[PDB]
Amino acid sequence: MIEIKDKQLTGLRFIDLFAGLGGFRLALESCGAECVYSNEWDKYAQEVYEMNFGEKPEGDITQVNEKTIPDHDILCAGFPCQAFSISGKQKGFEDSRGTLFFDIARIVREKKPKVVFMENVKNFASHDNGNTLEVVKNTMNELDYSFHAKVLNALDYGIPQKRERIYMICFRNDLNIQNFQFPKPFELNTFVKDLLLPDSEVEHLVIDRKDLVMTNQEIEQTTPKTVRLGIVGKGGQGERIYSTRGIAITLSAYGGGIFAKTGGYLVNGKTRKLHPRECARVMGYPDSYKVHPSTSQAYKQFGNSVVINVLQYIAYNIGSSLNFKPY
DNA sequence: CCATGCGCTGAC
DNA sequence: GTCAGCGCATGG
Ligand SMILES: Nc1ncnc2c1ncn2[C@@H]1O[C@H](CSCC[C@H](N)C(=O)O)[C@@H](O)[C@H]1O
Repeated sequence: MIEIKDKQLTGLRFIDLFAGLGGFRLALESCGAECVYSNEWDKYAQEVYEMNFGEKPEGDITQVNEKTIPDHDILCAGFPCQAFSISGKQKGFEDSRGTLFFDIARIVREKKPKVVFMENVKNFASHDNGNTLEVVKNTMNELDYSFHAKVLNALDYGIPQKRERIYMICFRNDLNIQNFQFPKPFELNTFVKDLLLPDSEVEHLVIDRKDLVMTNQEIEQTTPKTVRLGIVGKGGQGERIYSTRGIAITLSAYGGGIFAKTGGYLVNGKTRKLHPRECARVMGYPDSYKVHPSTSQAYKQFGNSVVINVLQYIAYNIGSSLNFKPY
């Protein structure tokens, strides 16, 4: 993450829904805001959140009375993507997991915060020929909010990971905000090779497979693109090997293969997967965030999370526009 | 719970 | 053609 000097959101309040690791919370506090409610139902994620933050989130959002929820200015939410991802079966609103959106709509109708901040995957902008996206725009409008949505790639905001996601910012109409803008892109100056741990700490992750088929040569100079070097097996998800002189592929939560969830990389002569701490870094997490003791649960957790740095750039802009009140 | 082999979709 | 994906489905 990046350090913010102008704490533009001092004094405002927010809630962390579908918390996971608390990425939306690290980002929003670096700007001065206060968290007054969190919700997340997974046992293991509740263990890490409490360990880093010291409070335990409520559970199941579907059986919580929206009238118990504390007053708040900003509502934050990265909802489940499985029923929208380009990796699954694409069932959408018909899926038991693809309806969580209407629970946010319930909370919003009763509490009416100043701002609504949501995140989801790339395919969500196109799914169902764009109808799925239009159901969200039209609902937020009916509730009396404006609607801003864009796809941003992390490699354009300083982190070397090819992660494309859709971000949705919404403002209540009596505030008359007319100058919100998405942050502007810049050049990448950090590559995968600059974030790895010493060879003595990742030796147990080294993999010597005999069906290794190198299909490209190691590159000489750094490039802000994923450069594939080889394959194992048939070369499906989890069997592709990449160069450390470029950028990392998207981490996932339920992925498989011999190099499950992180991808394989050619490091100092041998192919291996990424360590949890290295996963933290490619997502923008500080070295002081304490990871879960179960390696398995940690990989899953970083797979479902958001890149802190990108959230930090967006939150400053939300603040700049809210603080512009001339005579 | 944990690991690993898929086999299809989308955006060029 | 070419390549990448906050995943699915079965085994102990
Ligand atoms: N019904 C529900 N009630 C509470 N939490 C739920 C839920 N349904 C799904 N979740 C949680 O929804 C989360 C979505 S991904 C959240 C990641 C978060 N943005 C980050 O910074 O970590 C998952 O962790 C899942 O465990």
